[PDB]
Amino acid sequence: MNTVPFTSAPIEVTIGIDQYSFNVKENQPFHGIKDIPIGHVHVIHFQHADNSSMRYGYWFDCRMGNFYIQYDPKDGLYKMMEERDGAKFENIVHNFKERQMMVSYPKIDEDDTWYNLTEFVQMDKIRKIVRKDENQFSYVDSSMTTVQENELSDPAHSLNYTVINFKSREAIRPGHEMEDFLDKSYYLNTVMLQGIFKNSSNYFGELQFAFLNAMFFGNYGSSLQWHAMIELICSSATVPKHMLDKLDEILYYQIKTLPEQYSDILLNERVWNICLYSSFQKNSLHNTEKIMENKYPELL
Amino acid sequence: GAMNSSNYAELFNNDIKLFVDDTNVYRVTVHKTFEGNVATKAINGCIFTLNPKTGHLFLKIIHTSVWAGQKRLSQLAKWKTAEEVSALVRSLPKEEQPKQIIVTRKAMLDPLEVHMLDFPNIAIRPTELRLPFSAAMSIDKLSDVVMKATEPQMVLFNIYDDWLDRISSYTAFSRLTLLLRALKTNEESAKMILLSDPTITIKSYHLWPSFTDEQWITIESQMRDLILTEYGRKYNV
Ligand SMILES: Nc1ncccc1CO
Repeated sequence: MNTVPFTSAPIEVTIGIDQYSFNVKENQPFHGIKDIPIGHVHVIHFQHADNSSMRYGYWFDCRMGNFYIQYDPKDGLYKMMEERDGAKFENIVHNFKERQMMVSYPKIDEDDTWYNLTEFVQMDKIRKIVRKDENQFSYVDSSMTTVQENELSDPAHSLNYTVINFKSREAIRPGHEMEDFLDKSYYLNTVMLQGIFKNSSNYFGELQFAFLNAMFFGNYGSSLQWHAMIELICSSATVPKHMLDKLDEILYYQIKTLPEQYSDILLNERVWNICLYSSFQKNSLHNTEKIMENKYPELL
Repeated sequence: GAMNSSNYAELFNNDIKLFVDDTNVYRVTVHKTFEGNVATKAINGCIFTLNPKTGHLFLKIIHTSVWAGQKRLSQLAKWKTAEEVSALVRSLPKEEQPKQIIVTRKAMLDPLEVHMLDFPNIAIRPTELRLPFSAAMSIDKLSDVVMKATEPQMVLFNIYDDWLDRISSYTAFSRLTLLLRALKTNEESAKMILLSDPTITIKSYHLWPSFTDEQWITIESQMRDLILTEYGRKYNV
């Protein structure tokens, strides 16, 4: 188990760690989060009590170093930093634990929710989508734009998602115009799976990453990316059998974990109804179909 | 954006554009089988591709053989239309290629867009206008060359005959849409009007009769009257 200590908490803020969150009062004696499960990536995120605008946060993997949070009063936000001096860091942590000023990552033992949401998410791959190579952790916020959004302005602050475009030359083979547009299997299997992502694990990794950024930060271009990667699969007549079964599990836990009051802006009516009721794979998403109907039957 | 009553006049500026109408591409007679089931038999169709400024009509005849052994023909027809329109553009010299293509039915947008990916600077536009181009098969010479075709074939016409020697594109397009609106709403009456006088003839190289300017006004009037009456009948007003 690992720890992310906080220097202090000077401004009142809601802090999330994965799917958990805690309210911290201005200058309350808060000094970090302990008992963080090793072996998965994690995200620690923030929403200030005074500007409910700009949710922001850090993707990180505790196996890649010692990380802490420090408020910056010039830039006005909680920053993630790496401590390179290992003894200095254990010392800080042990002292804060001894004073019981840390919250415990509150995982129920029966619960596999976070595993299931982050199964294919890889921290080393996260750093190729969020490019800032002097840090081992990755910053994301509500407002950041994706590479594709920028095409249709600052490249350093961009989410480099895999551009997916159903009316593009990458998607449509010359002479198979109709074939490839109505059955995207060529684009899924040859262009994207074999060409770009190399395997399905990677594809699912980006898809889960995009969903988590949409849910935790309300990042709109991430939501567009998650829906696009679902639609590419659902619009392919030929999908490996193991991918369909795993897709159903992925989407189930994403729909399960969504706040009930956010389905209006995070869920795209057209994509879901087409994936569940019109597409080739309309019959291959039993769990995801069952949870969608019992929990959001309005959308459909 | 979409073409409508408000940007109507853009059709007659000097940027090349084409209308594409696919209504008559896939044509069937529906009939009964020996066992009492219903079956379709296709007949030849055409793509109606028109430059509204010049009157040049690119009539691509769609021979029934293009449907042989194919499923979901009404869906295929939209892609075949898009394939043929794209092939036409590629066949034209660069300075003759359109800057816009306006499809008369919105279901053509995606098929045409995908087929024209090689021409990113050609705008594919829908329209809110209810244009009467389905009535093109009520023009005898167009109907005749489509039905007689024994293979795929492109036939070129000027749908305005020689009208542009005497009138502008705007007025010629209005005359054309009025003639086609009348033919669409009551073909029998519409055609009675155009040929009633055996002394007015159609030149071998034309589609419509050689009316003087004054006879065109009498014609156009008679075509309006037909269109209104039919409307009171249609709706009882
Ligand atoms: N595997 C992944 N995990 C997180 C972001 C992106 C990818 C795709 O390479």
